Amino acid sequence: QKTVVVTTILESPYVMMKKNHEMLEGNERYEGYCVDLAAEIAKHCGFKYKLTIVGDGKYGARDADTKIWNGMVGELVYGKADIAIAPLTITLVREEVIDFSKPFMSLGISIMIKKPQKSKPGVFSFLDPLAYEIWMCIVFAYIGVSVVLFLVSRFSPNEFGIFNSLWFSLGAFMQQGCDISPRSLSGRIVGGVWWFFTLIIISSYTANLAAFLTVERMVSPIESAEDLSKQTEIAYGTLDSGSTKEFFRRSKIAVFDKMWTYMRSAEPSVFVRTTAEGVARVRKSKGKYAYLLESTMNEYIEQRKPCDTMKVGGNLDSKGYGIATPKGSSLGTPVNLAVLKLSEQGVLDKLKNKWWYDKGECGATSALSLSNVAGVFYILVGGLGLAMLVALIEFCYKSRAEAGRKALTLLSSVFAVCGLGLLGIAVSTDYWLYLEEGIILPQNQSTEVKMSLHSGLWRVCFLAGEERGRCFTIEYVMVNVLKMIRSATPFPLVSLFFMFIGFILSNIGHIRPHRTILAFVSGIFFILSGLSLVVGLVLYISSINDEMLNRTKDAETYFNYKYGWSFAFAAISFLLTESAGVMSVYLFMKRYTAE
Amino acid sequence: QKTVVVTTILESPYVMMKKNHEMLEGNERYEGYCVDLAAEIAKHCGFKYKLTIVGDGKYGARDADTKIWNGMVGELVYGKADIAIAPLTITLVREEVIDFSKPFMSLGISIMIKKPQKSKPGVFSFLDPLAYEIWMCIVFAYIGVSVVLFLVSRFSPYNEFGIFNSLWFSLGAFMQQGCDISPRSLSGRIVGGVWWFFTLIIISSYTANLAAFLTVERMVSPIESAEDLSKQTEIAYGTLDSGSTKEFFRRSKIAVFDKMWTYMRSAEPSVFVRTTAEGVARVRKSKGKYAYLLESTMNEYIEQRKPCDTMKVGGNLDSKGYGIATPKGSSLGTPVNLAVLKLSEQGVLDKLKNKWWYDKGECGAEKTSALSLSNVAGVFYILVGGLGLAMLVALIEFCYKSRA
Amino acid sequence: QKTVVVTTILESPYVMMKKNHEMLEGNERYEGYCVDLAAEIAKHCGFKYKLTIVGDGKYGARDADTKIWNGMVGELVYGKADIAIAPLTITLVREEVIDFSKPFMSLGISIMIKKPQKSKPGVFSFLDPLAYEIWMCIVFAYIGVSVVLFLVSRFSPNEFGIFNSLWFSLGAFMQQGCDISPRSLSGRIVGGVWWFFTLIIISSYTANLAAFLTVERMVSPIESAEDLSKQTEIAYGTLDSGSTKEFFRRSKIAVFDKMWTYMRSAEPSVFVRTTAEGVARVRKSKGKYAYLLESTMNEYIEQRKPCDTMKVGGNLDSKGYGIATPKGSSLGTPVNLAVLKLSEQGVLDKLKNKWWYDKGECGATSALSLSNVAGVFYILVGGLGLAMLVALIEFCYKSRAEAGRKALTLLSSVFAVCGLGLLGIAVSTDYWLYLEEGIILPQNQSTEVKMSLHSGLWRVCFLAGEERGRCFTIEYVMVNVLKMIRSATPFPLVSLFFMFIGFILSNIGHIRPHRTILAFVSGIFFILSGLSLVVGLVLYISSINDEMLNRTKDAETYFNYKYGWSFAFAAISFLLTESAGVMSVYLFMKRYTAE
Amino acid sequence: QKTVVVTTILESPYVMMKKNHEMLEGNERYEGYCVDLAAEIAKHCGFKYKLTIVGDGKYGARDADTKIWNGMVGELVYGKADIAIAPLTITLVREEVIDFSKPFMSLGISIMIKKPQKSKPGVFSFLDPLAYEIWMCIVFAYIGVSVVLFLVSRFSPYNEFGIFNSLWFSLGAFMQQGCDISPRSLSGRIVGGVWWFFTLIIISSYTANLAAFLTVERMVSPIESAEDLSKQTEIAYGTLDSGSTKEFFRRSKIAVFDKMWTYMRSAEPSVFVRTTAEGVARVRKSKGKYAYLLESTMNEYIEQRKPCDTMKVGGNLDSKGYGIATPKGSSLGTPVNLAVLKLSEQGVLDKLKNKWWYDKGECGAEKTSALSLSNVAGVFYILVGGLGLAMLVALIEFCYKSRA
Ligand code: NA
Repeated sequence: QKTVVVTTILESPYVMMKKNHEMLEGNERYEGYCVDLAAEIAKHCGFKYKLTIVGDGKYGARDADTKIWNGMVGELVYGKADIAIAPLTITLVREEVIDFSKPFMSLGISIMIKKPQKSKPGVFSFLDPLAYEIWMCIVFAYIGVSVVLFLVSRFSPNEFGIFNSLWFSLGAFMQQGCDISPRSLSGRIVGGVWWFFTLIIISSYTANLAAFLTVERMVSPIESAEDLSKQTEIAYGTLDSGSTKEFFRRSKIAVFDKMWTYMRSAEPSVFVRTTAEGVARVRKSKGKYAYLLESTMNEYIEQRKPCDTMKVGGNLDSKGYGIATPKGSSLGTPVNLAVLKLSEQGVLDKLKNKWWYDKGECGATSALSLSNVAGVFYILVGGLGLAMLVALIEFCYKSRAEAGRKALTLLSSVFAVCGLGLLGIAVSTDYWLYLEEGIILPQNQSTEVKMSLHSGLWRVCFLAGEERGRCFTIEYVMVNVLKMIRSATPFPLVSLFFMFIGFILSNIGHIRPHRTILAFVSGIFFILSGLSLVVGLVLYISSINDEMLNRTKDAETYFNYKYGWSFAFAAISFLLTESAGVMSVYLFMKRYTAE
Repeated sequence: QKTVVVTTILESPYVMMKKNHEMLEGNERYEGYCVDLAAEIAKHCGFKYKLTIVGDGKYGARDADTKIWNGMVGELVYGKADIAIAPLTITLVREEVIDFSKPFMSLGISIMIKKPQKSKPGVFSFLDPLAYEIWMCIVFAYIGVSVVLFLVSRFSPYNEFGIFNSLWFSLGAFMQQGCDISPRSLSGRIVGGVWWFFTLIIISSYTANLAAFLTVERMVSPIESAEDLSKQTEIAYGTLDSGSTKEFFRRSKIAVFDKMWTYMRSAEPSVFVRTTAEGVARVRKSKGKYAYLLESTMNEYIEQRKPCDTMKVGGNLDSKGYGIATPKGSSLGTPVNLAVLKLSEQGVLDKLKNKWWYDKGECGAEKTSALSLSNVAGVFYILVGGLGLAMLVALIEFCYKSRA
Repeated sequence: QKTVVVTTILESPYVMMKKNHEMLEGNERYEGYCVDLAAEIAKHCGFKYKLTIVGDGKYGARDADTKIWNGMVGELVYGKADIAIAPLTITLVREEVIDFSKPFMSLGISIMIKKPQKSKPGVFSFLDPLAYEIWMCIVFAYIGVSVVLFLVSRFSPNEFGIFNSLWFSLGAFMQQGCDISPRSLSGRIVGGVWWFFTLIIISSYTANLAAFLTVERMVSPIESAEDLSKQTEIAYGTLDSGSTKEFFRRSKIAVFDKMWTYMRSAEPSVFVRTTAEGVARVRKSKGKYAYLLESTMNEYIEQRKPCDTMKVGGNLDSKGYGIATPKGSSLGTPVNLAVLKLSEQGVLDKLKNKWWYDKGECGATSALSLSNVAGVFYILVGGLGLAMLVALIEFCYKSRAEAGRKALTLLSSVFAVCGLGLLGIAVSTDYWLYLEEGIILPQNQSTEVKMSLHSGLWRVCFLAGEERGRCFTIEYVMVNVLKMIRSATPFPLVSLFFMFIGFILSNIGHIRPHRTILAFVSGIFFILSGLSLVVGLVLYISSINDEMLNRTKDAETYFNYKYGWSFAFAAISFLLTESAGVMSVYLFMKRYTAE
Repeated sequence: QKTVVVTTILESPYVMMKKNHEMLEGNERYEGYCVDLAAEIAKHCGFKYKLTIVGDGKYGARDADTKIWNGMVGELVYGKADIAIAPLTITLVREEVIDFSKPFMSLGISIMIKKPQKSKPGVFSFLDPLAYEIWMCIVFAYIGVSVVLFLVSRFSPYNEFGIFNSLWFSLGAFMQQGCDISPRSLSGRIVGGVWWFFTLIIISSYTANLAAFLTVERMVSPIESAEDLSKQTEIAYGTLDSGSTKEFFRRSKIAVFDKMWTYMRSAEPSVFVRTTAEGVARVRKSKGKYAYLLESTMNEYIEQRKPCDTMKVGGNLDSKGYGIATPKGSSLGTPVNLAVLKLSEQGVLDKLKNKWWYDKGECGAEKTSALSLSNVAGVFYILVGGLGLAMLVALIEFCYKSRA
């Protein structure tokens, strides 16, 4: 008997060169699925085979100008090339001229998506419902409400120093019952409206955290092309010379009618060439792209070097492979028995598990975890760590009691003139709110910057985007506007009015310390500046967030906004006045009650 | 054969010039609805056509100085055209000189407004989950337990629950976590408890409704008809300044559109638009305070454009139709007339509208926005307005304390 | 000139008889849209008309066996019957043989659904998240935890009588801070685990109420047939001889492909005949049915006697009406001008508003309302009303102090022997849980009853469904089972063990009142029976709700379950023992401390 | 012409007898997939067919005593049939005597389990929103603040915060609303506060997650492959007792299905089903503890039946195919073979499967269930188990109190 000439193709893992090639000869240079399958069929049939490799590169098709065939179907029709144990898809136009055996493998068009890519929660992730503008104004709040209870209970009739009134503050905001209670009509109103502050913020934090966790459950990963059909944020993709595209056009099923419709009319080109590109467009387009393989390919890609892509769903259609006997040869019935005999003993299921899975280098809670609430354990430990430090402080302060007024004047004076400074500096030095925007250039994740600002209150000015050194002023301007100075002008200007009263009557109490009521009314007008700082900065940011929601989203266009060093200086100026507003009023108590 | 001269005019999506309009032939450079329609009419009737975009540039109207038709009607009557497969609107003065054909598309005057996007919060927008009748029935019951806890604790010991205290312990209860002036009576056992159960169910109804308020974002349009747009005065009207739309409101006598005309009669921020595409941007810029009135073919197309910014609301105010015209006496007049119906019966005219308006278009067919300081804004105002009101009454207190 | 013969049809509101007919003559017997339109056209054209009414009944069609026409199109072809001002739809098969004018009215296939039918919230609607099994076991809880604090603080070392411990109970469950606190290691554990009870129930009530209000917003009313296409709980309906059905078959639009698919293969028959039936199938099939009219009909039905149906969506297709001139008559061009002249002046828009709307007898908050939370105002008022009643009680009890032990023995003894009774009665008398089930017969809202039970614990027995008088027993049974006695047997049996100790040592304290510690340990074993009653009834219902969730829904099949008089007797037996468990222990305190 | 005798067998949805099976003709009384398939094969090839439901009633197999084919293969070979448009499965022993045709439907052995319906709660099911690592890190930090509040308040006054109290005030804090043994030190200002902020964020994470736990009901299947069904022992295997499915697991040598065969070898509650429709009810009755193994055509059909109670999970274990058979040498063998492919290329075979399995079927393609006492069940058990533990230690307390 002669040597039957097998004609496979260099496609992995079907036929690929052995690593020790250019050192071997003939049919013991190849390895793969079809090399093991050729060895199986030959034992059953009676062969003594000898593999070659397909001439041009191709599987088989009919050139519509000359009606010649090309490739494996080309070689076996035209006199050359016997039995064709190879990934040759059973179509109608091939089996008119050649004989296919029964399918040794059942493929189909399937969906490739990148691996669901877990998105590990941050340390301070619990403070995601309330934004960081809200968390910093709460710190301004329970400091400030403590100072008012420092005032209004030792103002006149008693147990509400800043030591005790921050305890009211840290007490009531964290919803636990405060031990003591005020006893004056004005003392209750502070405890009255602060207990309304906590009941809204906690009911806004819980309700928005239930808005995060519900929508996160409400989304769903792709598990079918029916699921892909509704979706428009994950774009499809097909090879554009071949049977994957050919399926969607002439299909009449209503889902594939909608799927081709999107692919036909979209931008940019989703009709990829050269499948290695299509695999790449899945990987560097995270959760935005979905390429459509043939099922025996994307099960191979999945069990291969880094396991980045994954098959989801079921076979959209059904097809097969087949050994391709020439047209009427005597190797057409014994091969057709030697496929069905291997597909029952389990050899065709063993050789798939071998090359796809076993020679593949890869692998095979509806509840909050510790990583979600992680910062509150670190605030707890970071809190208790601060507590043991202050346990040293009271032990040393009592030890000095075992074994000054001028310092109290020293604290109040210096904290005042820095509070006079850092507000007046900040309103003068134009380094408040930093607006930033631009549009996107795709495929590069661009850096469009063109526009910016560095605007304060009065001297609003611009830096890039024609670069405009002579920018604008409060004198009438001519499209963006700036509602910062438009509404929140008097709220720092009345703050300066209370604060100018503050340092002068402090100095009146300084130059002649026997004056008592002067330092008293000095302190009263310190906190009324600091309360104007609160309604200043709140109405400040609220005017910005109203300008934020006026965006009319514009998905491509991006934005950015950051606070400047002057916004920090007025935030620091809140601390300097208020913590002097306690020391000025406490200085009255040490002075006048001694008198 | 005869090479029928088909006239059209350049408006989207009826005839749009393809990007190869400098490197292709006449019948292959134009795309659109009328391009797909002229292929279907020629397929059923049977002729050869070459698209002949109008020389003047208008649809058609009489000039009552020289009595000469202009535009596409002008090419039909005088001789330079043979069919007019285009968006000619069937009117009386056009009907006297040419022959239309049994409308292939039914349009009407409609309402164009800006998209209902997410809006600005108020300074009392945290009172949105619980309605206004519940907030007042709490306060009227806050005074209710206040007068009970006084009349209980004054009549029973025969007095740590006067006007001063009984108003307070109810406030200390509903604004949560309690207060240390606990009642002491078996009535006060109840007076404590049954107000305290009223604390639980309101706050659990405030939290749960606000969670549903933030999960399913379900926005609505301000106006949804000409009726609701008639009674309002906030959102401004708008119409073209010389056309069939402005003429429609003038002579109408059903007294609803006459009300809409009496607004636009005075109307002095100049609501009338010149050159419609200006009025498209006028809706986009004027913050949903402006409502332009278009034909319902342009409203369904501009809605399907980038930037997605406008939406049609309501039913068609009137009904007018398009029509494949033919000259006053021709051989095409009857076979086209049965061809326009036969496309409509099979669903071709319903598919070609679906393709160009809805399929070949933008805007397609949950982002978990965190809360802003503008959402909870007035709570800071009530807080500082509480703290400021404390220092006033303390200054009142210090007055009569030192005086007495 | 002659008298042109108009041929309309008795269809409302187009042509219908005037109320004063059989008293008038000719063309002044009719009224409607087409009677006003005939008067309009005649003025423009030049007529002197005379209405008749269509011969057989019909509009016009071609009988496919004999090719004769029938009706209005029948009469105007065959020599009779001039101008045809009537609801004659412009189709292709009519205009081949007759001339239609331009459409005077633009109809379309539209959706009819019943009015959204507001579903007014109940008085006690706030207690819908937690079911009434949970609310009654809470009442068992804060009664019981009060009795344990009645015990464990006057057990040994002080301020926790039932007067004060219900105050702990009513205090802590309603989340407000309790004034006093226990001081003993066992006293804190009661306050410890009860403060864990409230934190789960409140967090289960708030979280489930947010499950109701979100899904209620998440549903959406029908506003398009695209919205109808996804839905499967509202079934469609079409007339079955006519153009409404004819549209869905030969349509190729993907939505109408899916809409016909459902209608073609469903059960029962949704292809209604005789439109008045189809309107009726909308009305007595509340939010389950949707019939598909032609747009000029369901805008008439909507503005008509009781306004029960409503048009939603837009026109699925587009069509028209038309005056139908014969084939080549001289009344074909002046009518074609007299329609377009009326459709510009607004007369065809005036006559629609007249007959549809003006001669129609009909009309033209994303927030909780008071009706939702209504019972808590009634609990508040009903609470304060009870308070003023007890204000009389303390005033009279102090007035008797101004101006008995045997009663305390009398309270404890009688409440014990009724507690011995009503538990022993209930476990004996088989009238516990009432199961009920059956399947549904549609179109009648059936009363299937066949099966039931009246089962207690031991004597489980059956009443209907072969009626089975000899039912079953605890001796082995042979499909439903009964896990009541399977798990919750010892929890009342250990309760009898504590309770048998209870009344005997009570009677030992009765026959010789100088015995002190006997009545003490009498009381200890009263509440341990009542605590076994708690874990009895909880594990009871929890075993039922596990059997409830084993249902595997079966949408047609219904179910019902009610508690019996024996379940109430053991619930009453909880009160009788516990409220004697306070009076027995308080009797020790009055006795031994006096000694 | 020739009146081709087409054989089939009565199984759904291949050939089902229509309700007019006593008042119609042969070719109009049967409906199904093979009925629609035999119309398509006759349309492309060209002949006349009359359906000839098999006399014996089986598919086909050798009887190795008399060597006579039975069933549909028996009618083909011996002469009583001409084509076999039916669900014959292509096997080797059938291939030697007749000629199949290039499968029109690709099936495989699959896994049949009960639907994952809503399940029973546990007696500790209220610990489901917060995971098990969070509940333990609370208790380990509950002891953490306990040892801090002692070491602060013992070292500072140089003692109302011993073992007795410092364990208590942390419990009084996290189990909400506070306790009246308030700390007194600037450390105790912190020790109060930073534990109190830990109260807020956990309970707001418990409430918000439980609200998401009840809103979106998202159930999962226990097993979702043969791999996950291999490693378990809880859910029982199941296969037919004499067929190609049982024979498949026996001779398989890939060692995963060999593990599945070693279970069914011992298997003594008799897992093997006689007459498959019994095993359909065995999955329905045995509470999702039984998993039957079917061909993937029956699993996709019985899933689309009333009562909707079973679902297929996982991929096909093997791959076998159907086939329109033809006798050993015929004139129909080649034109049918190209007709089966030509239907598949056009999408006819994909549509006819879609029609009979998925369209002409039940089970279609949020009910707001209130909580039950079984949901919050163990909280009553911790409560009474707390109250019972109180009376024990009190009895311990009374012992050494009167003794000392
Ligand atoms: Na809460």
